[PDB]
Amino acid sequence: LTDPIADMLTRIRNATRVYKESTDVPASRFKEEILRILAREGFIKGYERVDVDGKPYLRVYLKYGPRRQGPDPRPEQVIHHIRRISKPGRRVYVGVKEIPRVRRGLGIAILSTSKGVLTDREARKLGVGGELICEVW
Amino acid sequence: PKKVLTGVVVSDKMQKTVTVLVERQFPHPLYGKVIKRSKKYLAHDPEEKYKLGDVVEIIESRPISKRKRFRVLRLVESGRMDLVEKYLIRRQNYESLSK
Amino acid sequence: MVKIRLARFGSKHNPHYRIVVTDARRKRDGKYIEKIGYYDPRKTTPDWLKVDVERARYWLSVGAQPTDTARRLLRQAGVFRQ
Amino acid sequence: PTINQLVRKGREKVRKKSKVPALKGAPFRRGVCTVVRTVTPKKPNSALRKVAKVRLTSGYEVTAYIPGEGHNLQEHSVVLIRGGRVKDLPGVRYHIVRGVYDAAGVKDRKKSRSKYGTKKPK
Amino acid sequence: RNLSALKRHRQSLKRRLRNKAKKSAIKTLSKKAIQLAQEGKAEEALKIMRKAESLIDKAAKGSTLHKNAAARRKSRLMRKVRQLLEAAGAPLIGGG
Amino acid sequence: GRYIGPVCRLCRREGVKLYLKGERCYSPKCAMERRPYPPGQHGQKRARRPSDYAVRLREKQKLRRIYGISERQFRNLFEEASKKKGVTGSVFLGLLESRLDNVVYRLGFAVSRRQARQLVRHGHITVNGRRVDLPSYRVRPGDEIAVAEKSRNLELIRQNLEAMKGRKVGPWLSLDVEGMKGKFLRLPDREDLALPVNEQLVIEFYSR
RNA sequence: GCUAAUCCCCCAUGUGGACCCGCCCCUUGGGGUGUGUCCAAAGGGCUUUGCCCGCUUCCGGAUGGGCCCGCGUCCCAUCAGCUAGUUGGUGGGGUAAUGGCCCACCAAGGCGACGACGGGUAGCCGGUCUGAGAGGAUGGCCGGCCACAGGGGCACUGAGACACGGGCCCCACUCCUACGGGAGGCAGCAGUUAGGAAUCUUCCGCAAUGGGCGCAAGCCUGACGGAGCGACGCCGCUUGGAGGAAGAAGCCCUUCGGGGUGUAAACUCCUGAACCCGGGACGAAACCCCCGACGAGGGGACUGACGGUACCGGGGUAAUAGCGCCGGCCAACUCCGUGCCAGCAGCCGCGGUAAUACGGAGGGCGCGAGCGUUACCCGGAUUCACUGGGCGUAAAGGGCGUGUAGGCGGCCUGGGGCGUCCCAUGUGAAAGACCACGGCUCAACCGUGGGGGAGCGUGGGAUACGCUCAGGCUAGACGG
RNA sequence: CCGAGGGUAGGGCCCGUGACUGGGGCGAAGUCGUAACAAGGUAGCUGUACCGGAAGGUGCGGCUGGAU
Ligand code: SF4
Ligand SMILES: [Mg+2]
Ligand SMILES: [Mg+2]
Ligand SMILES: [Mg+2]
Ligand SMILES: [Mg+2]
Ligand SMILES: [Mg+2]
Ligand SMILES: [Mg+2]
Ligand SMILES: [Mg+2]
Ligand SMILES: [Mg+2]
Ligand SMILES: [Mg+2]
Ligand SMILES: [Mg+2]
Ligand SMILES: [Mg+2]
Ligand SMILES: [Mg+2]
Ligand SMILES: [Mg+2]
Ligand SMILES: [Mg+2]
Ligand SMILES: [Mg+2]
Ligand SMILES: [Mg+2]
Ligand SMILES: [Mg+2]
Ligand SMILES: [Mg+2]
Ligand SMILES: [Mg+2]
Ligand SMILES: [Mg+2]
Ligand SMILES: [Mg+2]
Ligand SMILES: [Mg+2]
Ligand SMILES: [Mg+2]
Ligand SMILES: [Mg+2]
Ligand SMILES: [Mg+2]
Ligand SMILES: [Mg+2]
Ligand SMILES: [Mg+2]
Ligand SMILES: [Mg+2]
Ligand SMILES: [Mg+2]
Ligand SMILES: [Mg+2]
Ligand SMILES: [Mg+2]
Ligand SMILES: [Mg+2]
Ligand SMILES: [Mg+2]
Ligand SMILES: [Mg+2]
Ligand SMILES: [Mg+2]
Ligand SMILES: [Mg+2]
Ligand SMILES: [Mg+2]
Ligand SMILES: [Mg+2]
Ligand SMILES: [Mg+2]
Ligand SMILES: [Mg+2]
Ligand SMILES: [Mg+2]
Ligand SMILES: [Mg+2]
Ligand SMILES: [Mg+2]
Ligand SMILES: [Mg+2]
Ligand SMILES: [Mg+2]
Ligand SMILES: [Mg+2]
Ligand SMILES: [Mg+2]
Ligand SMILES: [Mg+2]
Ligand SMILES: [Mg+2]
Ligand SMILES: [Mg+2]
Ligand SMILES: [Mg+2]
Ligand SMILES: [Mg+2]
Ligand SMILES: [Mg+2]
Ligand SMILES: [Mg+2]
Ligand SMILES: [Mg+2]
Ligand SMILES: [Mg+2]
Ligand SMILES: [Mg+2]
Ligand SMILES: [Mg+2]
Ligand SMILES: [Mg+2]
Ligand SMILES: [Mg+2]
Ligand SMILES: [Mg+2]
Ligand SMILES: [Mg+2]
Ligand SMILES: [Mg+2]
Ligand SMILES: [Mg+2]
Ligand SMILES: [Mg+2]
Ligand SMILES: [Mg+2]
Ligand SMILES: [Mg+2]
Ligand SMILES: [Mg+2]
Ligand SMILES: [Mg+2]
Ligand SMILES: [Mg+2]
Ligand SMILES: [Mg+2]
Ligand SMILES: [Mg+2]
Ligand SMILES: [Mg+2]
Ligand SMILES: [Mg+2]
Ligand SMILES: [Mg+2]
Ligand SMILES: [Mg+2]
Ligand SMILES: [Mg+2]
Ligand SMILES: [Mg+2]
Ligand SMILES: [Mg+2]
Ligand SMILES: [Mg+2]
Ligand SMILES: [Mg+2]
Ligand SMILES: [Mg+2]
Ligand SMILES: [Mg+2]
Ligand SMILES: [Mg+2]
Ligand SMILES: [Mg+2]
Ligand SMILES: [Mg+2]
Ligand SMILES: [Mg+2]
Ligand SMILES: [Mg+2]
Ligand SMILES: [Mg+2]
Ligand SMILES: [Mg+2]
Ligand SMILES: [Mg+2]
Ligand SMILES: [Mg+2]
Ligand SMILES: [Mg+2]
Ligand SMILES: [Mg+2]
Repeated sequence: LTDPIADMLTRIRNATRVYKESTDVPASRFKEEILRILAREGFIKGYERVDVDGKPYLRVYLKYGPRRQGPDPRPEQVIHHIRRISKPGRRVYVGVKEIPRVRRGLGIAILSTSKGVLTDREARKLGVGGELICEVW
Repeated sequence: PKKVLTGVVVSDKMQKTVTVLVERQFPHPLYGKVIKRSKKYLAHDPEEKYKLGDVVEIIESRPISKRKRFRVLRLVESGRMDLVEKYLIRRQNYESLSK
Repeated sequence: MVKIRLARFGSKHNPHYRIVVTDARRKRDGKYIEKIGYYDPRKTTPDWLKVDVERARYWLSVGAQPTDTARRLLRQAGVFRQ
Repeated sequence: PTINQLVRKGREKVRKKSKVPALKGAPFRRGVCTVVRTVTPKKPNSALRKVAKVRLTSGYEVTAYIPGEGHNLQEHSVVLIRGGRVKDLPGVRYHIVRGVYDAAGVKDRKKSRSKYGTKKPK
Repeated sequence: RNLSALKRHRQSLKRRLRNKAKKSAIKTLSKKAIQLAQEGKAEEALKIMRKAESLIDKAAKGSTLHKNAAARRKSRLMRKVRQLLEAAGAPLIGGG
Repeated sequence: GRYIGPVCRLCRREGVKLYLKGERCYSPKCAMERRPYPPGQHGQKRARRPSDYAVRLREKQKLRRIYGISERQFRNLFEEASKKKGVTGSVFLGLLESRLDNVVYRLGFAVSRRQARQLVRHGHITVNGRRVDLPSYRVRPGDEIAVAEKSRNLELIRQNLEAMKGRKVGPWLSLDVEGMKGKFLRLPDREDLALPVNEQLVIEFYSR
């Protein structure tokens, strides 16, 4: 497996699209810190470190909207959109002045900085940049 | 300051001179990705103390000969023949790129 | 010598000099060492003269040589007052 | 392509192919006429289009259109040419400028006169 | 068809003479002393070597030698003579 | 220079009265009053649906035709507005307004801007004292726009000065008859003018 | 053959400076010291036992340079191998100085898919143009650097040149002549000719700014300041304004009733470009002269090419409009003529007897001392796609493996801090652009202030992620 | 000694041109047939090979992107 991060986000995107309550992703002290942001900002209900066949995972509790009126009652997503920015194929790094404004404020950019994993908003606050991990809304 | 660079010695076959290979990374000015580029410097070694495989630092210096404008600053590591392999094997592949 | 003099900017029938320190061997309107003030000979504004005085005294100490018609605009700003 | 591939091979800026080579980068070029005759257009048109073969200051010899109704061009007629093909006469890629050198303006143009080198009337 | 550039060429020819003549001598002497110093013959080497050094610095007064040339010619002159007398010694005058 | 020809055909093509003459503009001898249909052979033919392009051309031309201004000069202002802070549409109208010849006609010294030019051009107008004969002078707030002294005694300006005694002048302007002098107070809010122009459609013309 | 000097030389003098050897600090040849040796000079002038300008050796400043190094700098791989002064060494030559820059000897090295070598094209930058940006294209004018001076080579003089209007030599070409012999180098300003689609006056002045020489007066300055030509560009301005018929003539259309041109014209009145007359600049206050001290400081005067021009005043004439287009894209429609002809055309397409598409006409649309065409650049073109595309059938998966370089890589802990991120600081010239203001009656143009930046150097910090080193693990992989 | 260049000799790359010749594009108002598109009247296409005025044919093997 070549990108653990991209893998996680996709495990999520894929599940959210058939409306699973949760999904398991292989555990990591870096992936968690990202989940810590996904939950805090209310994209997920949250996560808990579980175990499958002796091996550490992160069970991720997914969140959606109301049932709907019309022929397609499938609720709206909370995570409509999540995608790698930086990648192993091309590391993407921004300085503070060039951190993007996701979706006109309504979305976030998680980034990894030397002050930990932050959002665009938070990064601007401590005034640091870093590897732009991804974008969510 | 006098520019200082670090690299592997790939040749000791000159008298009082070593070929030191210095490597560097930088993002592609358009495609972003971090890319490596390398370069050989003829470094002055009056003492013939530097061996093949040494990792060393070299400091820009007043010109010693045509092409030699660096003296060897100091030893850093010894016995990196694995680096020397990477270079030597690459040159050996060149016999296979011709016609 | 290095010189203090008058580089003409502005335009036709509309002079506007920059009193400036430059090498004598430069062309008039060429790269100068340092700007130190300006001078509107047509006097068309309230300060048709400005001169950093603190600076012009330095260059003189260090050997700069002003032109005649620059020596004056240094008198008029009293760079010379003893 | 992958990003690495692009680092490796780059993208290719595609060059343009001039459509008026005989001009050798000039706005116009002077010439002399060799053959001055009529040509028949391709389907679906039918006519007798007026054409001059012109030998250039730029080394080249080309067929150029003679616009207007009627002309005074014959062998040895000196002529200035401009660019622009005539879609229906393949190989013709240039126009003779009326009103220049031995190419007379059109007798009795009233409309669009500048394009035909016809002076203003009384 | 005229100029005082002519004048300036007229002069260069004359300065050229005085220069070349001066430089000739320096080499004649330096080599003379170096020759002596080889077969040294120490007093004489040193004697001529002084006559050189004098003439060198004399040349450095004007356009003939830039000061650093004079320095350099002197430096190499002396080094040669001394190290030559090392193959037999010993310094009979000055110097030094 | 500027348009300088039959000026009633302008209104008829525009489908609206533009007050390009002055007096006869208010009479029933006005062209729009008699033939409120486009000049020339086909004016009475049933108009067919104008295209979008068509529409924005007219709104632009109409605004332009009002000021008697050349298309370049019009452009250069607009572009100026596009670089200048704020809502371009407002600022554009504002800058169109600050033209000497317009200011003069707004302060009533003339019956038509077309007459307000020849006044400025013939130096009968001045600003802050000094004479100005430039129909394009960009008037700023605070300026005193007066009739020339040597022109105060003139038949036509008299007749025209007599006509303003109590007709009220826009909120951005003050006027002192007898003193023959007016004053430029501020740039017009859009409401301060009510020209038959959706100025937005003008922006839309220049973004193609 | 003779004669002068700030020309040349000789000795003396030594603050100093140079050089060899030793020593101390440093640390590439930096600073000091001891012995030895070696090197200075030119006087002119006035108000004349005192000034001024020169002359000499040294130190430091300033300014301008040389050399060196990191990174950046186009097309072709149908150019894949290149290299003998080649790569390094030792000694020496040379220079201001390092260096194969040059030589002698020794060693066998140096370079190249990260694209050497070769071919092609190009002076590079500040900038410019376009573009939402990213990018693309470009390097004219202005500023910075480089290179060159008919084509080559060379050195001399000199602080500095291997010297555009200096020298030597060879070549090509032209000219002069008295036919023996000589001359020249506009890629300085104008100007001629050739070439070309095409690009200026053999003008004026040193008044201003600047430069050279001079104690200074001052002399020279095709730098420059201005004037001339050209709609080449941008900016400004004019050919008028108001009033004026249910609306002439003419011309165009028509259902023959009328509709259009058109308030357009006439005509009436108001203004007043041009043109006349008078006056008339800013740019110029220094240098010098005065007293003071030849300084600080205060007064004297000279001087303007542009130019009797701008501009101010007074008088005063209604006074140039053209060009493209009107099938769709695209804003603008009818009549005649023509009849797959003559012709139009950017693409699609028009024309074969009722053509809004040809030609004329009336009318209309668009711009206006301009309009249009041709050429070229970016745009639309996410149609080379980083931003921002694609590959079952549209163009596009290698015939399949194996595998070199490379690119990329699981979980946990530490060390380092290369990428990365932050702070400080230097640099990031001037002009241009951007925001403010201000001067030419506006503008264009121009001036004063402001705002920054990427990117590189330096110092300090952070350590999530990528890297690197080190120690663990078993979910990948491999083995039993 | 080196040295502009000149001379002798042999090489490499590129441009122009050349009796004649090979196909190609186009035009179109012709001659000859009718190979493909329908089961296109022998399913088609295919690499290769031999052959025929010409499209083409046949052999071998492959593909369906073949009608019934
Ligand atoms: S009369 Fe006044 S308003 Fe009516 S048309 Fe003529 S100008 Fe326009
Ligand atoms: Mg991206
Ligand atoms: Mg060496
Ligand atoms: Mg046809
Ligand atoms: Mg010819
Ligand atoms: Mg036409
Ligand atoms: Mg002289
Ligand atoms: Mg001799
Ligand atoms: Mg000297
Ligand atoms: Mg010399
Ligand atoms: Mg104009
Ligand atoms: Mg609309
Ligand atoms: Mg705006
Ligand atoms: Mg109105
Ligand atoms: Mg109104
Ligand atoms: Mg636009
Ligand atoms: Mg004598
Ligand atoms: Mg002496
Ligand atoms: Mg050798
Ligand atoms: Mg050496
Ligand atoms: Mg030298
Ligand atoms: Mg060499
Ligand atoms: Mg490399
Ligand atoms: Mg390549
Ligand atoms: Mg070439
Ligand atoms: Mg070139
Ligand atoms: Mg774009
Ligand atoms: Mg270029
Ligand atoms: Mg150019
Ligand atoms: Mg330049
Ligand atoms: Mg040359
Ligand atoms: Mg030469
Ligand atoms: Mg020449
Ligand atoms: Mg020559
Ligand atoms: Mg010279
Ligand atoms: Mg020369
Ligand atoms: Mg040179
Ligand atoms: Mg020169
Ligand atoms: Mg010359
Ligand atoms: Mg004779
Ligand atoms: Mg002779
Ligand atoms: Mg001559
Ligand atoms: Mg010609
Ligand atoms: Mg000329
Ligand atoms: Mg000129
Ligand atoms: Mg002068
Ligand atoms: Mg002067
Ligand atoms: Mg002097
Ligand atoms: Mg002159
Ligand atoms: Mg009627
Ligand atoms: Mg009527
Ligand atoms: Mg009529
Ligand atoms: Mg009628
Ligand atoms: Mg009228
Ligand atoms: Mg004056
Ligand atoms: Mg048009
Ligand atoms: Mg259009
Ligand atoms: Mg239309
Ligand atoms: Mg006919
Ligand atoms: Mg007809
Ligand atoms: Mg048309
Ligand atoms: Mg027509
Ligand atoms: Mg568009
Ligand atoms: Mg693009
Ligand atoms: Mg294009
Ligand atoms: Mg992409
Ligand atoms: Mg596509
Ligand atoms: Mg296909
Ligand atoms: Mg396959
Ligand atoms: Mg194969
Ligand atoms: Mg590998
Ligand atoms: Mg790796
Ligand atoms: Mg990892
Ligand atoms: Mg680590
Ligand atoms: Mg770091
Ligand atoms: Mg910075
Ligand atoms: Mg700047
Ligand atoms: Mg102003
Ligand atoms: Mg500025
Ligand atoms: Mg900016
Ligand atoms: Mg760490
Ligand atoms: Mg490990
Ligand atoms: Mg396993
Ligand atoms: Mg030779
Ligand atoms: Mg030769
Ligand atoms: Mg010869
Ligand atoms: Mg042929
Ligand atoms: Mg043939
Ligand atoms: Mg068949
Ligand atoms: Mg068939
Ligand atoms: Mg068949
Ligand atoms: Mg077959
Ligand atoms: Mg047959
Ligand atoms: Mg057969
Ligand atoms: Mg098969």
